[PDB]
Amino acid sequence: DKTGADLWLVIRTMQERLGARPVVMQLPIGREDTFSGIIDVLRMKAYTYGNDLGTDIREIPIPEEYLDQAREYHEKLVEVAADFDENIMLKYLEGEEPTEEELVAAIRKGTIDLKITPVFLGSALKNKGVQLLLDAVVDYLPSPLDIPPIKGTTPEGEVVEIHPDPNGPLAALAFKIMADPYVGRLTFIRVYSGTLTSGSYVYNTTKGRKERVARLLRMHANHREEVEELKAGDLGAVVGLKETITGDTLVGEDAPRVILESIEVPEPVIDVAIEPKTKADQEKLSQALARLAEEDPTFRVSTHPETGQTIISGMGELHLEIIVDRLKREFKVDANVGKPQVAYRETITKPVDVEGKFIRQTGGRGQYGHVKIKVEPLPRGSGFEFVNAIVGGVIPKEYIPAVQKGIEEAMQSGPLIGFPVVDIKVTLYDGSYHEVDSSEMAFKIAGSMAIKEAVQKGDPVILEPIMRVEVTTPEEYMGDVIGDLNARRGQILGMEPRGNAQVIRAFVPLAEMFGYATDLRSKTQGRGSFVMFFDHYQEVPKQVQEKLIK
Amino acid sequence: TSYIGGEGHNLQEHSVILIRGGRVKDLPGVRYHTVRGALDCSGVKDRKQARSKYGVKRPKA
Amino acid sequence: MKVRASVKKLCRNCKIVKRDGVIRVICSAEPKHKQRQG
Amino acid sequence: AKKVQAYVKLQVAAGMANPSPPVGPALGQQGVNIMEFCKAFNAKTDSIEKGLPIPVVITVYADRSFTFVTKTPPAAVLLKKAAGIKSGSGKPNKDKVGKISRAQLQEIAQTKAADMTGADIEAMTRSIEGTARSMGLVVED
RNA sequence: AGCCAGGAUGUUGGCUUAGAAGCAGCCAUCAUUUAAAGAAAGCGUAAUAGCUCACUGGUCGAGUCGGCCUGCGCGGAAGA
Repeated sequence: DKTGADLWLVIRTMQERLGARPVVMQLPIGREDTFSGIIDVLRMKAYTYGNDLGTDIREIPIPEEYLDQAREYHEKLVEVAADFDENIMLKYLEGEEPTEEELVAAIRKGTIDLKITPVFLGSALKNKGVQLLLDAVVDYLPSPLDIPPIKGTTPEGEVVEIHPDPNGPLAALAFKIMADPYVGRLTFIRVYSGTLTSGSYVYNTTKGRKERVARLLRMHANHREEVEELKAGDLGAVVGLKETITGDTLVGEDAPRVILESIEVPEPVIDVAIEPKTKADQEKLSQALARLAEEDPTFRVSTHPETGQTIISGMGELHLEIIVDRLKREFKVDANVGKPQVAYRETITKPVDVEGKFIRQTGGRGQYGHVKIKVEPLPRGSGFEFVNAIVGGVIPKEYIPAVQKGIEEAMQSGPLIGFPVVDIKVTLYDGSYHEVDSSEMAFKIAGSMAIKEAVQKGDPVILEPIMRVEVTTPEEYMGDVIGDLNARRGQILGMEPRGNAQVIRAFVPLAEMFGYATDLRSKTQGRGSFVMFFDHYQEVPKQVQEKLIK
Repeated sequence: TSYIGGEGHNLQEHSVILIRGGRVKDLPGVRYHTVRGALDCSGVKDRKQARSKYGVKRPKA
Repeated sequence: MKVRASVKKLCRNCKIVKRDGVIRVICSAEPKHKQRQG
Repeated sequence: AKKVQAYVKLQVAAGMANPSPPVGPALGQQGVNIMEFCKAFNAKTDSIEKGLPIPVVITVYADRSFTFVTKTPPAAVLLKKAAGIKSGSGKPNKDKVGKISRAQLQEIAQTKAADMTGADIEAMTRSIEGTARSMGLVVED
């Protein structure tokens, strides 16, 4: 009924976009503002609507004109239904009309196979096409029986169908917990086998727990119908149970302690930096997820393994956003929300060679250690390599371990900002010692000095993290998709087509890669998706060198 | 403050633990132990003897 | 448009007119190429 | 010889016969199949050979599959397995890089019974001599 | 100058090419058939691109193009 409301236009898309085999099941009388009645081809009957309050309806025959338009669509329908019932096929060509009962059987036996999609219509606000869509329900919508059995696994290990027989083992899945003020914890469940019973005992294999279901309950659109049992294929809520969180498999209290499938894998796409202000809030936050992570396992919490700050795994802007209201409100926590940091690395360009001296001779524990090394940069992604390059043994055998633990060590705080100075090869080619003064330790320092300076001297370079990304996009949007990525300090790598879509691979800096979801979904109106992996570290464009001196 | 007993623990900033009474006469001002295998605390990888302390499940034999 | 002491044909589709008494650039293909006060 | 309506060219060889990595999804995403491609494809590809880069027609209207009458390979596809380098350029004019000849790719240019301008097979002879010199080679012609 | 036309062949061009098939990038700037068509002019696709160009035919039918020397003018030009 709303302007631009063109039925066809949809179908001109439902096969143009996704591309299925929909079937015109109705033709509206009065396109848009002139929304009166409607017509069902299959049953060639016409109904009408005199109002929008949903009262003055009626099945009034076709209004003069129109009529003709029908037929053909009621023929194609039957012609369509033909690809299912040979009976509704011959009778077609012979000149007989399929029975209103065998005709339905075709459509129905056809949808259920995911081959066709019966299209109907009507202003839901004006109460139109609803009572007819409802018939559309039963008439073509599958029954808990017409559907393919759930697989589960025995305690031993082997797949197996779960039969919808309300007399086999009891097998039910859970899917939604809710706190009721009147009856408390509610656990809506979909039964598959056996039959749950009011005032019994169940068993959740998932968390090996004996739950005691006390009361069964069915939600009626306006009251609490308290029933006595849910037989396989039926849905409702149980009252009792405490350890039963989402996706839980409940069997009889003796049945094969089996576990259904359920395995869904919707990981994240967008994260944020959450620093809980003074250590005070850092707690309110712990509890925050300690209950929020059960009330929605559609996220992930992680403490950045390199810098305190914790990440908040989401599945789209809004997602994390509205958590930020509850986690900050219904938890009164008030922290910070900026963006993650980047795991940088230090290293050098030119190879150097400096002295590592220590000696402290005043009178006793002399402390005498000294060494010379050969520092040389290695390919971005080389690692750590030292060199026991001591001839006869100017540097005793027993002290090398320690002169390494010293070099290895020092490499912790970079010469520039203080990050893991990596990607280099070290060569100990000299250094002397003292008979009495030297110490395992005295050397660990001297060597931790030779290094603490070769990097300062060999011109340091602030390396950074590069990612591997693959945006799946219809080459429709592609054009800009690649652009945007270029203007992101990134350099493209290719696009080997996929399905109707096309994939793009390339590298990027984690800094200039934040909140990419809501940027990709921008250049693609939604038809865009990406992945991401690590690869290597690489120099910052110098302009970003003095930038980081923070 | 609290000891984290055992060899190797996966604990960090923000980790909620449970802790019991038990000083560590060696470190000063450590009058408590972290209860391995409690809330966020982990049982110790690979342990075999004395598992119940150190929070480690009887390995599926 | 840009208004400025040195107006020039930018692309090959700029034309330079004068109207009233004022040198302007028109350009069929480039709104940005519009110019005044030449 | 008519007008627009159905043709792509984006392969890796007659070797790989319908892959999804360096191509794949849009190997057929409008009226062509990610699957059809050892059918009308290998209607002769493995009868004769799988080991030279070659695309082919699509000829699309509204008749289930396609009528892409298939055919020839490029002319630096035979600068790897018939003349020279398996990649090529390097530093292309920083010197002579590589080097071919006249014999080198006569009967190698000479086969195509489907493509080339002119019965003069001295003219469409040196017609391919610079697909090898789009890389910067030497002329032992 | 309009207008009616053509705008190609190796070559989807080899290529540190994830995908390039002229395009920030690759190098050179050579090379086939024609009336003539640039391994390159463009706003610019997920790529095949669709659509105009530099360059060529027809039409029309006598003028047309823009450097130099000089005169007078024009914009550049807002204050209590």
